[PDB]
This record gives sequence, structure tokens and C-alpha cells, in this order.
Amino acid sequence: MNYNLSKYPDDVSRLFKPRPPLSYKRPTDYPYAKRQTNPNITGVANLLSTSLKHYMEEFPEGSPNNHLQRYEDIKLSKIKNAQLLDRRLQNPNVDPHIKDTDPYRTIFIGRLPYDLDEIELQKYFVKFGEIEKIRIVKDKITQKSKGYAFIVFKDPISSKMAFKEIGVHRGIQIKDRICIVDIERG
Amino acid sequence: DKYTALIHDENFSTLTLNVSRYPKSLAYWEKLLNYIVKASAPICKSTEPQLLKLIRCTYSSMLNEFPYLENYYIDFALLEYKLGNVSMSHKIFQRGLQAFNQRSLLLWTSYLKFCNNVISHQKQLFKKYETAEEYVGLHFFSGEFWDLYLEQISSRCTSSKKYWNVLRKILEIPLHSFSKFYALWLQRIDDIMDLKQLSQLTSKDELLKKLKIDINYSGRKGPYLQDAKKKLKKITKEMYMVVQYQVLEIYSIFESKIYINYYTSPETLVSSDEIETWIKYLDYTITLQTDSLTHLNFQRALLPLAHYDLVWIKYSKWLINSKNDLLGAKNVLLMGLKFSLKKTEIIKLLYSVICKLNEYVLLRNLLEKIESSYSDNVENVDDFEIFWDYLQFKTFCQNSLYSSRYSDSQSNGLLNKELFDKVWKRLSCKEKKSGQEILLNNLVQFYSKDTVEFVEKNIFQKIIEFGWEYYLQNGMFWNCYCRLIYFDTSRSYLDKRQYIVRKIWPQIDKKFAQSVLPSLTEFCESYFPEEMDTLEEMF
RNA sequence: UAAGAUAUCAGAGGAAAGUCCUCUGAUCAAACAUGCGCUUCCAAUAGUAGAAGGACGUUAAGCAUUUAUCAUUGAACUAGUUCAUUGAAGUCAUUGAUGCAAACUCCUUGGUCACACACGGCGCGGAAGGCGUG
Repeated sequence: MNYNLSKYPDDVSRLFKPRPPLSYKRPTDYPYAKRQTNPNITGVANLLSTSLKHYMEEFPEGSPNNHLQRYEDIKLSKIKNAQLLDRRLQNPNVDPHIKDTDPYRTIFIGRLPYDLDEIELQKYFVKFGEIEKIRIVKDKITQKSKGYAFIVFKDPISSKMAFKEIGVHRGIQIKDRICIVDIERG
Repeated sequence: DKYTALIHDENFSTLTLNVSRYPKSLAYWEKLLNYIVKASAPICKSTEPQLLKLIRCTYSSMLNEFPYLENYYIDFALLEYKLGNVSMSHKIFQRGLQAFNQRSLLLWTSYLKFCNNVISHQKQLFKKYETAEEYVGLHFFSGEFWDLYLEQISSRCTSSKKYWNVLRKILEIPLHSFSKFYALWLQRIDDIMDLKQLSQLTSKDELLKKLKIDINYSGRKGPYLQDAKKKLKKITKEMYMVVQYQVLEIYSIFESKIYINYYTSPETLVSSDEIETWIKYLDYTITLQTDSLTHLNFQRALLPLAHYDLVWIKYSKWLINSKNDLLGAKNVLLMGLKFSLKKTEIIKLLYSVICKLNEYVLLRNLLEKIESSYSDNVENVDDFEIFWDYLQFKTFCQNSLYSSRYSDSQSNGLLNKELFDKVWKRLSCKEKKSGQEILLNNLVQFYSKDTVEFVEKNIFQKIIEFGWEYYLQNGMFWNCYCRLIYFDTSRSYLDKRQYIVRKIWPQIDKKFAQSVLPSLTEFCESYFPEEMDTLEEMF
């Protein structure tokens, strides 16, 4: 070609020779102006709603949506989950096991090793003031140590200094586990 | 707007009015156009239709004055191309090719280049090239035309049997650049890599007869195909010996000398040697007897000296006696009558061609068209030849149309009231009309009783009675008046010797008898030796 | 243009609800091997062939069809038709386009393999799948 308005020089531009012009062929589809989807869509007639009864008498009972019952199984199971939780929330001023002296004196300790003892618990927590009581909590259904305890100090300032120190300090290492501390919460 | 601002401009009114004053000068047509394009400088589909229709009628009226301007037919299509109607771009190549009578190289080259892009149909686009080559294929500079055609075969077609078929022709033609086509043949022959591929060169038979090589030779082919090439490459080389002789002849004798191959104008003048080679290059081309190559080489030599008549005569002379086609020679002069500026040597010959062809109603119509040109005063013309060629052919019709009014079946020739009054009005001018005695000498030619008594009384007596000075001092007049009398078949020798010597000789004046005597002695010295003394004593 | 993610499922385990993570099953997928009396295909020389695909090749102006602008003004005209003038656009083509058919020429492809010229398999490959195990 002569002009070649391209980045390349004249040799490289003449190298991309195009195949000669496309032969013309008289078109077979519809012209772009005339193109349209089917118009004159006769609406859902009264005569159609009159001929529904031939269909309705034939299939009067529809088939059961059993794939919906897989969803009605799960959603109703989640509501029954709340009712077992509702059975628990009615049952802390009762438990006997949390019903010694002032709740402002009570530390929660949690994540304690399953294989701690109250004497090692007492050692660590007696670091922050004289103890009035301990109790590790154990599963009443079979006495797996639950991994929490409640520790009543002679003063709430020593209970909150024990809290300070041995929970926000990453969790007090006792035996081999990292033991959160909180106040009673409950 | 841009249109009306150009009309109210001063330079438009002066450049237009200049062209209508001096049409054929061209350099005013060229300024009228070169200006009017620049004044519409953005020339796209945008610009207003009054400005485009005006720039279309400049071109189309300008090519109607100068039909041999190859470039302005190209340049007018490209303007119709960019403006964007390729219908109207074709139409004005068609009108350009027909102007040259289908056989001009630059048009067919710069038509086909364009025609590649817009035809978009296989069988028809090659039909343009087939029609092209039969007119302008043998043109000596056609080298670059074929290089287009071979570019369009390779590119387009699939088979590769047409590419060998066409290239076999270009090998036999004496083009300027022929060696570029033997180089392409020899780049193929080498790249032939199977014996089946020698069938596309030439037939299965003519290989085995003329060269003795066989395609069905099953064996160890390598050396056999290495032989076939060496045997086949040879007869190319013998053809390269043939053509090269024809080219190097034509280059060294003719084409080397011809420095101008284009039109220019009616004011351009060609060199003397350039005319000398075109006259010889045309005679050489007649010898070859290649009719396509002959017609082309007249047309090719016409457009540089299209105004002379020198080539319009020969091109009709070739056609009239060699190719023996007289009706075709009539059309050349009619096409030549327009371009040439002498117009006289043609129109003498052109009358004669019509007469032999027996188309007298045309010629009588043609003589009416040349008397109507001067407004019934051909008699009064300055250049005698137009009158004299008119008169003798105007005579031939009125001998035929009107029956004769004299004895012995003599066609009342120059003596008829229609023509003789044109002649008598011509004689009356005397000193300025400048073709007097030659007209007078053909009035002698009647040689009978009635017609001598006519021409005596109706011209030779009345010329004495009015007594114009110019005619009586010119001895060619008195000589013709004696020869009118002497060769009359009616008179005997006695009265013919009386009537001249007793009456005609004494009517001259003694002062004129100085300058009349030399031409008047010559009549006497040859026909009347007996009465040569009686001449001398009188003067 | 951006964000997120790198098979799904189920069970046991570690940090009542869910998430995160790990080994055990099922199913799904890919790659690689490897089998199936698995399926289909792989061209004369004992001859100058032939199979698949083409030709944007020829015969070929084949044969048979149908196509070549509209508006304005005047004359003649039957009771539409032709001629001339003024404006509008206008792919090229009429050797066309559309339909019908044949003949010829030429191009690309392959196991032109081995054994045998012998009255409904189980030679050595290559190509293409289907199916099954690891």
C-alpha cells in the first residue's frame, strides 16, 4: 500500500497485505428495520380462564413439594433450639454452686486446664489477695472439669487486681493453658 | 456563506471573464480551476452543494474543450471519489477512456488501481483486465500495467494455473521492462519441485515431442527433473534472445529519441526530430502487421502532436490502402477535423473519401456547413485554399443535381448563376483576394461553341469594359484570353488566326505592353511562329 | 472494574450454639499408567487405477428464464402511447444476475505396511473414540 498511517516503516507495513475485498452476497435474513419479535400477543383471555377447568379437573391435587419439607425440617429445628435454650434461661441466684459471698468479690476464671486442681488455682489466685472461697465447676452430667472456676476474695479490690493482672495478662498460664479471667458476669 | 462570498470576490469575476474571452488558451482554464478549489479548501461532504455543482461544471466543461488531458480525467474522478459517489467516478473514467478511443495507458492504469477497491466481484474484475490488455497490452511502456494484473492473480485466485497462463504472454511482448518478467519466470522454474508441476507450464504432449521429457516417468526422478529444468530453461533463453533483439532495436532507434509522451496544449510546439521519429516509428509499426499494436502506436503518437494533421493524414492513409477499410478512414478525419488547427489538408482529403464511398448527401450537407461558417461569403475568404477546395467540390454536385443547359452533353460546370456569381464576386476584389489568375485559368477549360461565346462576353469582355487596371497589366490574363480562343473546336485556323491578331492583340495599351509582353510572347513563340514579327512591331 | 474463593458430602477428634483445623469413609474431577476376542478407519502394481475433500478452475456469450430509473411542462394520439424540454437521486454489471445439468483439467490428504492368490476373525502398527481397574 501507498500511505500506511502506522507505527511501522514502509517495508513492514507492506508486509501485512490484506486478502482482497469481500465478495458481495445478497442477504437472506430480515432487514434491521423490519426485525421484531412476535407482536400481537393475545393476552390470557377469559376464554383461556374458561378452559382452565379442563386442566383443573384433570390434576385437582398438585404433587407434594417434598424439597420444601427439607427446609421446613431445618427452620422448625432452629425454633426448637431456642426452646431448649428457653428451658435453661429460667433456671443464677439458685444454682446452689454460685451462692456464697458478695458477687463483687467473685472472679471468674476460665479456660483453666481440665487437669488443674483447686490447690494450683488457689496458689495463682492467692497471688492477688486472701481467698475466701474457690470452686472449680464440673459438669453435673459427668464430672469433666468444665474449664472454669469462681474465686471469692476477701476484698473486691483484690478481686479486680487479680482480674487486671491474670486475665488481661494474655491469660494466666496455669499448668499448660492460657486462662482468661473476668468478673463473675452471671 | 462560502459560496456567495466567492461570487462577490473580485478575482472570480476576472478569471471567469478571461476564460470566456480566450477559450483555448488553457492557462486561464487552469487558473479558473486551481483558484476555485482553493477557495473551497475543506472539500468534504460538508461543503455546500452550490459550491460543488459549480466546481463540477468547471471540470466537465473544461474536459469538453481538451479531451486529451489524461490527468484531469483522473483528478476529476478522485474529487468525485472523496466527495463519495463512486457511481459518478466510474462514469467519468468511462468518458475518459472513450475520449482516447479505449487505448490510453495512464487511464487504464489509474482506472484499474481504483477499480480493485470498488468492484468487489471476482469474475467481473478480471473482465476489466481482459478488456484492458487487448487495447493497451502491447504498449511499449505497459510493463507496469501487467505488474498490476499479475499482482491481482497471485493475491486473489487459488489454482495457480492462470498465473502461468498469463505470464506466458508477457514473455513474447517487447516491453521496456521485460527483464523483470523473465526474472519472475526463472524464479518459478527453479522452485518447481515435482514432475506434475510441469503440466501447468505446457501440455503433456508438447513436453514429450518438442523437448522429450515425460511426466509419467516413474523411476529415480531427481536427476530427471534436474534435466527437465535445464532442457526447459533453454527455450526460455532462446526466447530471451528473440525479444531482446526486438526491444534493443526499438529502444536504440525510436524510443530513445522521443522526449515527450503527453499532451500539453494547443499552444505547445514539438521539436523537429521528435516529429521525425514519430513518422518513422509509425512506419516501422505498420511493417510488423500487429493491428492492436498499430492502432495503439498511432494513438500513442497522436496525443503529443494531435494538433498538426500530420498524423491524422497518415493514420487515415494506413487504414485506407493497407487494411482496406475506407469507411473507417472517414471516421479518422472526422475525429481529426476537430483537433487539428490547419484543417485544410484534411478537409481536401476528407471530401475525396466521402466521394469514393458514395455518401454524397453527407458531402452536400458538409458544404452547406462550411458556407454557413463564413455566412454565405466563402467567396470573400482570405486563405484561398478553403475557397478553392470548396468550389471544385461544390461544382461536382451541381453538375449532377441540375441537368445541363448546353450542347454536346457538357455539364455546365463553373458556368452556372449560383457559382459564377460567387466567382465574379471573387474576381471583383482584384488585388486583395489573392487567388485570381488560378481561378481565371480554370475558366478557359470549356473548348466548345456555346461556352466560348459565353466566357468571352460574360467575363473577358466585361473585364475590358469596366477596364480594371490590375488584370490588364498582368500578362497571365492576356495569355489565358488567347488560349480560350485558339483551342476552340468550332473555329477554323484562318479565323482563329484572324480573331486573335486583328482584334485581341490591338486592345492592349502600349504602356502595359512592357510587362505583358514576356508572358504574351510565350504564347506566340510556341503556337504562332509565322506571326511573331507582327507582334514586335506593334510594341 | 472490584472483592472473595480453590471439590462436595458425611462421620471421629482439638480450640448447648456456630466457626476454625485435623485424620477416617462415600461421591466428584484431573493427570498418568494400564487392560479389555470393545467400536470405527487406515488407497491399483497380477496395475497406468481409485476414495475424501476442494478449485475463490475450464467448457461457457452452455442451455432455460426474468431484469434496466421517478417527477414537472408542451405536441400529437386513442377515449393508455410516442417525441422534446426542466428537476431529483443513480454499486458495478446484461459476455450480467437467477434456475438446470453434464464433461474435462488441476490441487491437498493417506500404512499406497507384512503374509497370502489361497472355496461369517482372533499378524505387527498408527489414528480416532467408548468402557474398566490402579
